[PDB]
Amino acid sequence: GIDHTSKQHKRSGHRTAPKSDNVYLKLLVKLYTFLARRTDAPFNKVVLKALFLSKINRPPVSVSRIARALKQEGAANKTVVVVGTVTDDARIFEFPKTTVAALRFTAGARAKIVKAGGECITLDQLAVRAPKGQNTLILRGPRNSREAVRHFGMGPHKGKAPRILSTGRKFERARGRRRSKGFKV
Amino acid sequence: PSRFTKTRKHRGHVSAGKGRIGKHRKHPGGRGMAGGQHHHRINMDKYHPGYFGKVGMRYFHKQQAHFWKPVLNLDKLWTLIPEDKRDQYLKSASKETAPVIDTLAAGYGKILGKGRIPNVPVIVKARFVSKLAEEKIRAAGGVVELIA
Amino acid sequence: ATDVEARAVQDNGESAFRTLRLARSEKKFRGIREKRA
Amino acid sequence: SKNHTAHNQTRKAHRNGIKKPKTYKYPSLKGVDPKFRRNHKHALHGTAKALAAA
Amino acid sequence: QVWGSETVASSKVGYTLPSHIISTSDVTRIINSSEIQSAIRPAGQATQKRTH
Amino acid sequence: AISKNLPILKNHFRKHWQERVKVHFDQAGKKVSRRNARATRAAKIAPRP
Amino acid sequence: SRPQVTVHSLTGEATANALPLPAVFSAPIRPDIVHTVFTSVNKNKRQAYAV
RNA sequence: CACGGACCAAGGAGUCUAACGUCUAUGCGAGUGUUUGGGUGUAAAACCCAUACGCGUAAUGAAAGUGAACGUAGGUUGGGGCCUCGCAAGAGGUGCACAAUCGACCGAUCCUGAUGUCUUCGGAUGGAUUUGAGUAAGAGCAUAGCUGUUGGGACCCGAAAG
Repeated sequence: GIDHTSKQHKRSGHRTAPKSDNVYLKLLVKLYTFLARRTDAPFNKVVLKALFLSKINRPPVSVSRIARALKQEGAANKTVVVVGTVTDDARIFEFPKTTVAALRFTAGARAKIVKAGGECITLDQLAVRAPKGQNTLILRGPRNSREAVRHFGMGPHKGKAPRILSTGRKFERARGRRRSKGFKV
Repeated sequence: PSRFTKTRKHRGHVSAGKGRIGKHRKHPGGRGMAGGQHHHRINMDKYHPGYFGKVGMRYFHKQQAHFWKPVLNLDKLWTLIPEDKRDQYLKSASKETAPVIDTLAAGYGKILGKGRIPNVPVIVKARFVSKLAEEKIRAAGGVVELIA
Repeated sequence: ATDVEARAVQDNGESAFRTLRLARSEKKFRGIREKRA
Repeated sequence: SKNHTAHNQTRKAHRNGIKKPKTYKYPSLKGVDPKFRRNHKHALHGTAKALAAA
Repeated sequence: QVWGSETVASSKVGYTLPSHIISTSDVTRIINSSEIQSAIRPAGQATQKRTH
Repeated sequence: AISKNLPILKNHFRKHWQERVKVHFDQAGKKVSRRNARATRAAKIAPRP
Repeated sequence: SRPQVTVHSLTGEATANALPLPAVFSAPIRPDIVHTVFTSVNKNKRQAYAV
């Protein structure tokens, strides 16, 4: 045998295809494996790997996250690319004129964009507009803003939440939470 | 789907998944939250601190109907107007016809002050009001009129 | 019907937070006025 | 040896490696003395004010 | 008038027919376009010869 | 056994709960049996609502 | 707009008036949830059994 | 030179459920869940639906209660991608997610006590090596699956007893 430096036969921990059985998503991977292998542009490798991402790693990109991203210096005429869902927002009031490319728009977001002069295209009419990724701006949504991330790492003095079912002054406030009762963690 | 469970992959292997040295037995450690401060103590001191004690006064016969006050922020305030009408007041922005927004009929017991509203005069009817959520209304030419 | 759609503005000088704050303490010091009387 | 050996413990420590603590730029200021820490708050403020007008 | 359309809305309350993830289904017809084919490096050797 | 980082659960199944469980397979049958005994009642009282 | 389908007689000959294809016939034909929604709606007519 | 096994057939042991943790798929998306019920039916199917309610969108405090923008929702350092320049190396511009750090804002705690004052109410303002399961352009709800948890006969068989 050999003196094995590192572990043998280890899968690289990245998925190479979606877990889903969506046929209308499997055709988008048949489009972007062609692009990312036969185009030297690095935009297509990004959208290829982003189509495999699970729903937890693919958070919704609200329509204010988009409208903020065009307030960058010299980025109004870009086309925004979101490889998740694009949801509406009733907290913004003026929205610019841009074309957004996305998997799934909601009903409120698709109505808001086309009202404001923009348009909504899917990720296959983007490839005829930008095969190399001309003037795109890949936005992403917040990942650590879930419910399940407030509980990761719960130990003493960490600042994380407890996994709890019902709150109130009777549930998990007494000992270890104040110096009156015992100690304070 | 029992054909997908791991009992089906465990036929043949003695001690089906549960080890041979320490077997699978009926309740080692007690039943339930037994031993919370005797032997499972350093679980409850790390993962659920705040257990094992008594804090606060008591409320005999608490009714949750008194403590009904669902909040609303200012950034969601124009949603209470219907969408085919809410833009009409945004375009015209006329002070002699400020649109009445009733928060209580929509089901809210307080209007709070998170967010910025457009500078359109509206009048808002609400049971309870925070100091910023009136300050940002009256700066917009608005009126808070209390209700009930 | 509640208050009808889109009436006019009569902004008076007093505020609604000051009213709710004063009416609360007027409830809270109901009886100590009679002890002071 | 039914009482506290340390045999096999060095094997187990070196399987997942003995990790260095990931030194970052801008380390924390939770232990530094509060007199310096209060004035460093106002020092960075007027610096950004002067670079606002630049 | 049951499932709605783009002009007639549905007789089911709050319902619009689901929308596509991808606009067309012949992916090779969008491969063989003007914009894709004029923006790719050239092909070669479906199976390549065994050197050495 | 208190085991891992999990919620503290209240499950009130320490009594003889298997004697008293009322599964509603009747949900389909009682809807027919109330739509029957309404139209029986509606024809019994003639015109009245 | 939509493709025009042909209305057939009761005897077989194609009657002249044509019908526009509706909007449901261009809905996404996704056989991965038709599989999932079938195998939990095919369970909705079961009867209980026990010993 | 430990225990079980004379041989053969058939039977024979991690199941189901209530409530949940992580992960994954799907639907919709600041919403979501039709099915307690009503309508309908080719009849325990399917199909349609009004009010409420559940969870979520707001936290904090024992409680009375208060209740989230100084700033193109901030400053810095990293940051994929995109853009500009050059044949190109490289240089500059913008920098989503995320990771460090310094602030701001809401609540509690401690302090400061301005107009006015029912003559002690009111709590503006400015603070602090304090504090929170918080804010800072929402991310959830529902259904399904493996694995894990707790109560249940609970992987099957077994006490001396009560």
